[PDB]
Amino acid sequence: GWVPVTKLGRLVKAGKITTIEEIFLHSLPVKEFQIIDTLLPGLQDEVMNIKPVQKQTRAGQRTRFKAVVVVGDSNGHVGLGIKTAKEVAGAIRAGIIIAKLSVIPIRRGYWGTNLGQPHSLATKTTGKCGSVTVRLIPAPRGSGIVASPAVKKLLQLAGVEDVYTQSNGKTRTLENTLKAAFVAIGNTYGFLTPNLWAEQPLPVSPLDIYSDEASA
Amino acid sequence: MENDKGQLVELYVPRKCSATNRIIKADDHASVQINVAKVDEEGRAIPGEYVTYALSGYVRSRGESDDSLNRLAQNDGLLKNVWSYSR
Amino acid sequence: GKGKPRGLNSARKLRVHRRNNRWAENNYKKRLLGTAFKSSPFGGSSHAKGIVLEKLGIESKQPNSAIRKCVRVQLIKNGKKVTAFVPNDGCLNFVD
Amino acid sequence: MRAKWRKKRTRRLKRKRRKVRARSK
Amino acid sequence: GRVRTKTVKRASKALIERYYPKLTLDFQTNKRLCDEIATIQSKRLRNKIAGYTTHLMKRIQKGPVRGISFKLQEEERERKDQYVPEVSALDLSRLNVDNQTSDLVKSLGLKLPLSVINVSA
Amino acid sequence: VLVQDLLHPTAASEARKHKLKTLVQGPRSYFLDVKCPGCLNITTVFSHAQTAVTCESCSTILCTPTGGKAKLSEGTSFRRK
Amino acid sequence: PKKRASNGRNKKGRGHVKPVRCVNCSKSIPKDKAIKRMAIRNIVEAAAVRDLSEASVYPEYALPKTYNKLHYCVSCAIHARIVRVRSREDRKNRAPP
Amino acid sequence: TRSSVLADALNAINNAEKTGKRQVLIRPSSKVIIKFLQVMQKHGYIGEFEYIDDHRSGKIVVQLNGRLNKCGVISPRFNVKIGDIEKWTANLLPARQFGYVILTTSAGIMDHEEARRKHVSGKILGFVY
Amino acid sequence: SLPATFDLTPEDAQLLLAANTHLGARNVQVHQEPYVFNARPDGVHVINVGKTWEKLVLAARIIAAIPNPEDVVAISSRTFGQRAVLKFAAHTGATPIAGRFTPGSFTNYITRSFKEPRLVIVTDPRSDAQAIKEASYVNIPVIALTDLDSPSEFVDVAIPCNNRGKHSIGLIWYLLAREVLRLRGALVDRTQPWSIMPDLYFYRDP
RNA sequence: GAUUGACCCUU
RNA sequence: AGGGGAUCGAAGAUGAUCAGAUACCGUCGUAGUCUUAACCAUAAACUAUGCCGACUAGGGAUCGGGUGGUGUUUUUUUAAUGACCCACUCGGCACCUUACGAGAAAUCAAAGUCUUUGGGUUCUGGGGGGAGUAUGGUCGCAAGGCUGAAACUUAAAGGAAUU
Repeated sequence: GWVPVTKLGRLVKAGKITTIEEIFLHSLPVKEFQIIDTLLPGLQDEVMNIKPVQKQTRAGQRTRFKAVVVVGDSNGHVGLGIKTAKEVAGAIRAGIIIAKLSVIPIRRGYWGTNLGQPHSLATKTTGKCGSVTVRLIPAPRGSGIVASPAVKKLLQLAGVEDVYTQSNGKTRTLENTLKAAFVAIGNTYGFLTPNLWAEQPLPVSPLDIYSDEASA
Repeated sequence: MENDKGQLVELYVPRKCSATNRIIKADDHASVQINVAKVDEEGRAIPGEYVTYALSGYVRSRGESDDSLNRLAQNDGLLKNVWSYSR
Repeated sequence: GKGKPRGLNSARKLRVHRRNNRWAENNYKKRLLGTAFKSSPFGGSSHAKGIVLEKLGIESKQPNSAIRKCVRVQLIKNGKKVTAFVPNDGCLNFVD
Repeated sequence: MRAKWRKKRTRRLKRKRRKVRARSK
Repeated sequence: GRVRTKTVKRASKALIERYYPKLTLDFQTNKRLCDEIATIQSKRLRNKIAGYTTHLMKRIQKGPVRGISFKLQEEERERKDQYVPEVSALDLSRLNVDNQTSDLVKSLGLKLPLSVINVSA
Repeated sequence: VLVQDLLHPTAASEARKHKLKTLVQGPRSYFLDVKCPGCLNITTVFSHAQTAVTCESCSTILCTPTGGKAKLSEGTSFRRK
Repeated sequence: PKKRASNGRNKKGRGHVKPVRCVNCSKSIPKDKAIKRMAIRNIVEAAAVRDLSEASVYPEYALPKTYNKLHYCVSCAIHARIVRVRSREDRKNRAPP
Repeated sequence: TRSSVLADALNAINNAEKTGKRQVLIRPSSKVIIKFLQVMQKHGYIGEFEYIDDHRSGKIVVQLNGRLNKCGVISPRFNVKIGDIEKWTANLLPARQFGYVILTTSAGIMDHEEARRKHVSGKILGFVY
Repeated sequence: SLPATFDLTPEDAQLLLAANTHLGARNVQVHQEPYVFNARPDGVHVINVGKTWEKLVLAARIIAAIPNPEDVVAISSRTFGQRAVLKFAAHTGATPIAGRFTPGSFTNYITRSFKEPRLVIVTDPRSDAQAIKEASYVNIPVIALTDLDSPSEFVDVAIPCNNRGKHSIGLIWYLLAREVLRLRGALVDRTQPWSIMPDLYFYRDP
């Protein structure tokens, strides 16, 4: 049915790894979307836009379609995929594959008082792609996702409920805007904080502990 | 980080580089986990017990991974006279 | 130092520089020179009445070839002549 | 038109204007 | 127009790798065995395959041929590369070292035979 | 490098560095007590003289100024101080 | 866009360089920008060497050679193929062949 | 010329931090520098630091860790009131739970949260987080 | 913590000095290499054999720790190290890649030569810059036989040795194989030396 | 290194 | 203005190719090119990159100095005042391979340390044209230089060469 070709893919198929947080912790390179769709079946994928790209040839223009899609489950995990293909349906499917492949976790935090569940981001963050720079700012509870529709949908699929955004540059370049916002939400788990200052024991990698269940 | 009623949230507390103490990304695919086995008065590796280091892709691409590993090994005792603090 | 002065007593320099560089804005310059009240045809007003005068041999822009009329109008408060466009189909009945 | 020649033509126009205004005044 | 197509070249190489001893340097016997040792849809294609096969046998008969390796060749090369002569190249052949090498070993704290040689300039 | 002791650097590297680029900058010059053959006439002269330094006894100049160090006279005995 | 980091010449720390006349068209070009080459050739074209040796009065004659420097403007050098248009990556090859 | 000694110190610390180095050399070791480093020390942002005494102005060797994200200086030293402290903190701090806007007040140099606890204000110096 | 029996023995120092491992690069000297010691006149630098041995044993400890013996992968492309790494792979698991390392072997999962190792031992970083660059994509630790002027970027542990001497490369690989077997315990003769000759990993032109 | 000047219609 | 005035040569004379050629090409050739006093004050006056200060992979080299290494030559190979060769500081003109980083990119050890936005300071720009125009000043013998608009028109004009 699947027959994976990766140590990590084979382990996920065997059920050795139960959650994607282990993959995110040990920074393993994911090359199979089946890994992501087995680790997160709550994930929702919808295309952000289709645009036609033409390449000149001595006989007319060769037209393909670039699909920008966003994959993400209601809380914590989101990826962004872009693919150019000859047919729209093929571009959409391949973009879904890439967006599942590029899934990253989101550091949700509190704007203050830490009363309920995390709603906003932990820190002000920023991403850049092309000239588009997208800056995410924590917002108080009940503020909503103050963003343009493209980045607002990405944040909704990430799982944040209330956050300010501010973009600089040619924001009309939807692909660059989405890539910048994706970088912005990716940097959240990279920003170091005093609650993250504590030193952790560095566990064995899942592949290292579970190498004994290989073919031979 | 946690909320008011304890209840640790934001699961997957990440790892930090053992040389520069910076967070290792989820997709920082240039970062590695060195495992060094210990010997116990027998000259042989006890399975299931190694000293582990998380080396960040930043220092690996900078080229300071050899110096960093020498320093860590000598600080944890499994190296003797390779790394000198006073350059 | 990013160009601009940053000293705690450089407020006069900052104000004067801003005053000088406001003039590069199209609307600020018009507002502060009163070009509406001196050389705008309507004298800075939303609407203007006029008396339609005659026909002139003008030609429309791309793409067409239409030479029938476009109303030359003499204003009452200014006395200036402006060309106005009758904005709907069947322009003939109203330009007597 | 090459900008050097446009500038030379504008110089010629300027000095002709100067001559005409000098004659008038 | 003598350049062979990739199919002919690869089929000849595949034949050589797994039937090196079964076939010889003669074209006629090469084809008369190839017709039954490989299934081909053309007599002319069989002729081309066998001709290139003969050419590669002529190539191996004087020196090794790259890209092709068979059982006998692999056996002979493993024997050659595991061969070793009894007289070692790191034994006492007289050790020319400098003052810096000498006090390197001294600072490390060992004693071994060596010769004292001045530092060249 | 990534980790090093700037507080206690090696004397080799410190001597290799410029006189003003050390932890505490100090003069790389020095003094010397010079004695001409014959009369001892012990006088202390700076290494970088910038002056045709001689005692008031007789024409026995001990150094010739140069760009840096002072080249002492041919017959002269110097003692580092 | 800046085609070359040297601006097509060799001038860093000068401001001005006295010009040179091209050998083909006598076009004035800065000396640092020229395509100056050295022509060192036998006087006897290396073909009449036998004839000159047999018709020489003096034996073991040195047979001198002529020395000159040809300064080419960029246009004339490209036209006469002293240099040629190269690919962008290998325009940076300072090394002659 | 050398205008802001504190800015040069903070910039050197930032560059060493980003490069990954575990230590940094700082010249010429002002008292404002010492106080800023003491604030970072108290909040755990640097570690240890030494004052090398050359007789001219002093140098500082600061042992860094991986914790400092960005130490900066606000020039000019803007006059900051109790009303303006929240303004500055929401302008140049990653969140409201960590990071300190540092300001020289009548009761010496401190961070914004201790300034509020002492109900004092003053002139803004810089920030750490 | 070493038990003080692993240190440089006189016989091993004799082997290394015969192989001329201590001879490094010329006056060109990368600052990331403090393995040098008392640069000798004529411009040839002296590699500190004590720390080359210490880094050899540290690398052997890493290869002993990593549990599956076949995921260890030994890269060589230089004409001298190919037979050294072939015999290294004939001695321990350590699946080799000699000659050409095809691009997209650590990545590009559909490749025939696709491996997904957990440690790569590179003969020379400058010659095998492809393998190290790929390892940087898939989190593969890098041991490398590094001379004093080799590109120490993206290298986890570097063994200071001569990359120009065939004797040097062969003996370094011999020590690495012998010791990895020693720590693994296959070679029970902890005190007795190894029967396989140090000149076995020596390239022959004809 | 000659004379090869020009060519009214839409994304 | 006065000297000078070889060469080359805006103008011009003139032969040619040309449909035309008061252009390219050929030969002459005033002004000029050279100086002395006095003006002029512009250039793709460019590194199209303001100045000062600090800090950040590494190097083959080079110029002015040049801590040092009982390392070479004529003289005495057996004191000595050369110059070169190698560690190597310092200050310059520059160069050499991913990116720590930056950028729209070309590319840049600065064009980095800029949404994690503040070292000090000067100047300049705010879509394209009209237009460096008009006008008023001001300097100039003049040519012109500096300052310097509006009316009006316009949906692009531009920056990196991706196929």
